[PDB]
Amino acid sequence: VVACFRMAPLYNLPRHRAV
Amino acid sequence: DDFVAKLQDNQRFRYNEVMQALNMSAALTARKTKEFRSPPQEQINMLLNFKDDKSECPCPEEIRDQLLDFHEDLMTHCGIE
Repeated sequence: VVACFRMAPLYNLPRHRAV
Repeated sequence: DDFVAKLQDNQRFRYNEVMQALNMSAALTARKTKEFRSPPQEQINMLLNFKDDKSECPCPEEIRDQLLDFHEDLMTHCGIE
């Protein structure tokens, strides 16, 4: 589950994608 | 733009504090970090669950207030209110 843990949260995404 | 900036900063801060507190609470860590483990669409879905009650939303009150004020203004502009 290392990949599931390290999978990018919302704060790592670029601003436009999160918007 | 600004709303998502604030949300991202708050989620980073909460992830940092959860990482700091996992050593005290390793058992709690699983369903504390499930939010970060969730796909980003479901993350924004959890973060947008404070329209009516539903305190399980991790979003802070100072960001909830911003979203509620903008929603009130949008409803007024649409003439719904």
